[PDB]
Amino acid sequence: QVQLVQSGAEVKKPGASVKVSCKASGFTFGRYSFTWVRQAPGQGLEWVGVIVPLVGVTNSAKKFQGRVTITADTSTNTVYMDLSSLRSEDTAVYYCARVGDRFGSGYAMDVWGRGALVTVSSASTKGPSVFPLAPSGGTAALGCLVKDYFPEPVTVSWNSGALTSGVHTFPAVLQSSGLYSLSSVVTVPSSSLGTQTYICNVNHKPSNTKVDKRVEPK
Amino acid sequence: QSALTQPPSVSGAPGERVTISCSGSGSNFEYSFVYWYQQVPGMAPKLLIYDNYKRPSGVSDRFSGSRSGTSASLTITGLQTEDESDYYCQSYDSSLTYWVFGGGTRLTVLGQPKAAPSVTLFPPSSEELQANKATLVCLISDFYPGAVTVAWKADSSPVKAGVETTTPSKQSNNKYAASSYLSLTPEQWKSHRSYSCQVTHEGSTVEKTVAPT
Repeated sequence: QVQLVQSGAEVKKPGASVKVSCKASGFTFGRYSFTWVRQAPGQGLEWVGVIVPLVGVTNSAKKFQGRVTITADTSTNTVYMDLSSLRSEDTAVYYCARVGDRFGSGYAMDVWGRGALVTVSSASTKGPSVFPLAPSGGTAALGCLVKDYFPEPVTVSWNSGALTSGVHTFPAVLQSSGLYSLSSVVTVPSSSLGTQTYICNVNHKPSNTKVDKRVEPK
Repeated sequence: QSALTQPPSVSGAPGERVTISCSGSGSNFEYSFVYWYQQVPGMAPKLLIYDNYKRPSGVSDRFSGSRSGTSASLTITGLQTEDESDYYCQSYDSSLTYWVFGGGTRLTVLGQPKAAPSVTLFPPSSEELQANKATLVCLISDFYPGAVTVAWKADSSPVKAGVETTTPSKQSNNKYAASSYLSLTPEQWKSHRSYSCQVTHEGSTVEKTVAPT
């Protein structure tokens, strides 16, 4: 049940720097090695770098020359990767992986951290504008449009959790302006349209924006 | 560093046997060790095979590795639906201290029946039009396999300008969903007599239409 506990998600502007940590759980550095593997969205795994804390050696892929510094702290068993002058290509999930058996032999990455998403974008934090999508033995569809926010994620509830059936929140779209938009729709018996109210509760935690929008028939 | 070539993907039916190849261009690739990783989408990679053929604890014995000439192969016996994942081979260059990954192989487990997409189309709300904005919302859901194409029409003519469409995403019922948005101006929306989101999936096109009310 050994683990590699990583730091969380970070949103960065291009040209900035990011530092991701990776702390050993249930073991110490010993003779193990620690690598950094990243995955850009919709692409394959890419090896970034490595550190052998016992001997202090560090290396990293050629395309990261001068941009990555891998360090370690043996007293807290934590590994650090620092990636500077960020660009859009660096948007990725950064994993740390332990390498080698308990004698420092072997090169397979056998223990993996859960990963840390790094987003590189020139867009600034913005809360969403919420608009109702009015409905017009049949079912009815009504929804909420959560438009022009950054960054991810947003949560959408219906009637403060009380309505959970027929709810479909679709993955968001990334506009050319760098802001996101998504929609949440609920399918209800059309006869229920005149029985009760429908409120979608939008929460955008990166901007502490909370919006309740009533959705009414046209 | 040298490069490891993997198959673009692999497909099989439940209970069938599938093999994934891996080719290295380096001169020493035949004798160097090869490792195999499985990444379920949404999760971190996990080691399946190390040192050509050895299998860690807790990895099913229907995964096996082998070497043939200057190549490596992963063999998945008795296919199951969870075996859908990306599979990466990897090699380690000792003279560079480099790890080199393969391009990855997407394994699709055949069997799930073809499902047509349900389309829901929303016009711009009156509140959005009062904010001098306008967005048409095409919500697509319940389709399998996980691929659609979306076209928009202003009256009876294509648009392309302002179309933002997401990638397919896997729903909780193992079918797929997608969204397509058309940004417009309040005057463009009231300029045309209607718009039509046309979703194409397996040679069949599903259409919905909305008009200013």
